[PDB]
Amino acid sequence: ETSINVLSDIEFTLNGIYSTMQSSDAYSGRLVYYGDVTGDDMQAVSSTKRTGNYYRFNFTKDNGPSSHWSYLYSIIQNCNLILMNVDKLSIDEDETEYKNDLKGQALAIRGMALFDLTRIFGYPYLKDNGASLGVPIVKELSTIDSKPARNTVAECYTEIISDLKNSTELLSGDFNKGKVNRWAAMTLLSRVYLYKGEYNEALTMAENAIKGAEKEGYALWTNEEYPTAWGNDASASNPGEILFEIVNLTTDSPGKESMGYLNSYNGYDDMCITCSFYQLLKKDPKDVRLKILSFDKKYYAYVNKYQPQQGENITDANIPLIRLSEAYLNAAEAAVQTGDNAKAVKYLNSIVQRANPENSVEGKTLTLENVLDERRKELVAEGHRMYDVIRNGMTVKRIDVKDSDINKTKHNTAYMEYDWNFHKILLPIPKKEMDANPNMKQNPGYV
Ligand SMILES: [Ca+2]
Repeated sequence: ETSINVLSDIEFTLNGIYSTMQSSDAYSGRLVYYGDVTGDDMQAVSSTKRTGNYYRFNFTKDNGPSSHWSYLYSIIQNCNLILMNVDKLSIDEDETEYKNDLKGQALAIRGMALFDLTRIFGYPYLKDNGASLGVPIVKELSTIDSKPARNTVAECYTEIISDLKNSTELLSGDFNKGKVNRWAAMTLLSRVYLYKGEYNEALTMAENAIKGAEKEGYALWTNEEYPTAWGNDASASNPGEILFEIVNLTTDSPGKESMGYLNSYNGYDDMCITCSFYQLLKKDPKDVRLKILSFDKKYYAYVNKYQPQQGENITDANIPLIRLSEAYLNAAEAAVQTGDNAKAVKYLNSIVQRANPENSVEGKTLTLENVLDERRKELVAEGHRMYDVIRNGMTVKRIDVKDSDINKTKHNTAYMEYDWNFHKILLPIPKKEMDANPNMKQNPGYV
């Protein structure tokens, strides 16, 4: 009289999880754009745009969004459902790998979801070695009586790393369209290690993610492919470089609040690049990433990474959530941070030279800032920038510079410079949670 009796129930539960992740309130929108419009390289096009209140840090405890919280905990609950049951199922010898991968998917997803909750609602690990409040670690199934208190950021990372590490030992390395695989999980785990300052472990995981994905036939998009590769429909025979893709379909659409519709002047004209980022990017006019900018006349430049597949509306563009390019940048960062310049130059040069083969960082003693300056060009509109500055104890500095190629783009915010002491880099705990859970403590500066 329960929901998991046979393996296919696990597959059904995973399908539900991926369908939840596809929402524009989850990984087809809000969970992606958060780290861009709270940074320095993208902004809301106006205060009344969907991204406006995030860009302006305009939320209060009384009006803050609840979707990040609800969607991620929904996902975690179904992962728990799988994880509490999957090992009890008796299966055939020849279903073992398949079952191991299903369990690995659930573990990777739980780690991802708890990582997102922790970075959204808790101060960065390296501020105080995870001493601040993260969120509740929920590993079983909720009932009406469940009223957990927030664990620490450190405790959360313990769980995040444990789930992801274990997933890397269970997940298949095969191409798996719209699903998490070994190389995607290793790449995320490398990111999680960087945020924690575990650079040796970050480096090992990024390097192995690359070696494994490339043996499997994934490859960085060439300079020639880059401008249009985003609209390809990858397959096992042509994987491209996306290691985990959110698949959106004409017949299964996330709607007009998706990245595809927000990042387009044919959509909601919602979020664009800042002038300072345009000026940084165009310092090298042969940088191939200039070719994924879509200009609304001479007013705004949108990041045209959410390219619909053939026949589709921009609404149903897939989300390139984890890319091989990030494993390269993670390895570069971890190399710098462990004092291996040779290795940093090796990995960084692959990104640099794909953007423009006439450039090289050979002969440079690479700095963290050098690596992050490449990373911001590569990962613009994919949800990284604010976190990457803030996690490193750096100050986000919005620059009010003008450019005549994008002459309507200008900052419009009270908040131009901020670091990990700014209380609004964290969303407040949603009111519905505060109202329903008396063991829930609000983030500082809000109450
Ligand atoms: Ca699509």
